[PDB]
Amino acid sequence: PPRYVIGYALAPKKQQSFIQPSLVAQAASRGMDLVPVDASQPLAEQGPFHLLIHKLYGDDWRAQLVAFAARHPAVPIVDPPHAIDRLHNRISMLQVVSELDHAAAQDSTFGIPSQVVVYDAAALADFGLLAALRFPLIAKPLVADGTAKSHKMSLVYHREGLGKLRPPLVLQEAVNAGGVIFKVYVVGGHVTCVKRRSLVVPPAAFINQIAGGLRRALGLQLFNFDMIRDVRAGDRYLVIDINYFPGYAKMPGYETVLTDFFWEMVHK
Amino acid sequence: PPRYVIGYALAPKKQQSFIQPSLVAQAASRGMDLVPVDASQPLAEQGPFHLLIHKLYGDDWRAQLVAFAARHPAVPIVDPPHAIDRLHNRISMLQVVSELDHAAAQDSTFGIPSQVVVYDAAALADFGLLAALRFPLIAKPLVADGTAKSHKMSLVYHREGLGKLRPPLVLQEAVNAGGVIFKVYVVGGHVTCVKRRSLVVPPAAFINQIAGGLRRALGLQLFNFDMIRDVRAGDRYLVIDINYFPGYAKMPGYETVLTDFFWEMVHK
Ligand SMILES: [Cl-]
Ligand SMILES: [Cl-]
Repeated sequence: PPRYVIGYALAPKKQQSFIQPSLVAQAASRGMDLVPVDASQPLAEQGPFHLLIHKLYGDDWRAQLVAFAARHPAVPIVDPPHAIDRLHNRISMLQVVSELDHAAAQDSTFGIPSQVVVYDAAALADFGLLAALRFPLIAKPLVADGTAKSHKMSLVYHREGLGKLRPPLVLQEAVNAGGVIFKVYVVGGHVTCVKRRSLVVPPAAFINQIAGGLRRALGLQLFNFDMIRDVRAGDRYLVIDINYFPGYAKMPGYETVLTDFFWEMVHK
Repeated sequence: PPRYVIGYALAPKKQQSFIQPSLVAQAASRGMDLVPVDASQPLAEQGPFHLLIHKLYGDDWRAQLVAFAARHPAVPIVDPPHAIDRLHNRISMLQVVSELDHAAAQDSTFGIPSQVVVYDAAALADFGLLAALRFPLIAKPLVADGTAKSHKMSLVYHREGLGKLRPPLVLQEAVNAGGVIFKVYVVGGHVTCVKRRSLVVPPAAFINQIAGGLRRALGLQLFNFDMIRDVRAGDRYLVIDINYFPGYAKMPGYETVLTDFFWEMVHK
């Protein structure tokens, strides 16, 4: 029976969290060898791979990945750098949601929250529209990715606290949220979901339809989304983040899901 | 003396406007052969090129361009598809402006207008913040590029007229504009500038500093930007669009500028 190299290109802190003995063992036992990509050596120079997974950001890496991709058409990349680029900018991140409008009328509806972009300290002070905003506000830096430390979301109650943030940033209103957040982890066509008190769980078929959509639209095997209930109508949900290749190490039995996923991908 | 192939991949309507006998002649006379890229044949199969210029959008084209790029490192692409991707989304388009914050304190300042993204008809109706907006509003579809017909900006006076637009769209306030727009055309390190009454010209050194910045930030040889005067302070300017590979055919003596630019690029 043949054997399958899974190359992996991840920042140290991600490797420490993601690549765990339990993942490495389970994969090995099923015939798949997780193998670190040398960061000090062209990806093209490096050994044959049956699958490449990565979560690195650079014009350098983009370049090597495209050389590889154009040299090795048959080898899956998880995920293709094009598709990852769309979620880097917080306001261009929800662009792709709107895309599967033709989802389900059922007894649940899903939408994207309207957002406000402030590029300079000047506008933070002078922009009239900021004064007609309801607090608290969810504030995210406009171009995240998950590199630079402060590229996670935060909560602004005082309008003072808003003028202490560093632009460029995106804002959305948190007032119809009920104060709850549901983090949904997606691996290919699998869905796993976790509750988290911010600052009455959605139907499983709805969460599955949306993940189904996001996956189609995003062209991404590895993401999560945050949604909230619109507490006005009782039965409506909003997609508020989409973070690529999230911390699966945090959901339990991820080893099994991800090995099951690696397996699917190397018989593709 | 050797001779220089300039491959060109453009939609018909763009070819008709851009590739004119006067451009083709002038280039030929200086030793450069503008050559159409066959849309029915891999770019890799097609003939040797010393420069590639294009303005096509597709996962197909992206693919061929990267094969080529990885096979032919030395050959300039104008422009690299990475850099073009950043201006496709109207709200991710101004992201890159903020980038050269360290420009000039001189006697002129430049900023980006704050923007509001509305993804669904639902929010167009219900979003509180829309009611605290001053009219008229400049309205652009969120993901343009310059393909689908209705991917140019428009003006909303009535709040009725706003609920007749098709989301997703971006909004900015037009009230501090004075009602004027200056279109600035950039070719590498050259700048050319044209006035246009929407609905007291800026210093040439300022316009040059900004173009300088945008070019650095964007990594693009071929763009224009729209700016306006902030009529509150008398001396301040805002960058409101950035459109890639614009209609140079509209500025006079473009043939000469673009042939001068092709020449620079094929001795790079
Ligand atoms: Cl992880
Ligand atoms: Cl043109």
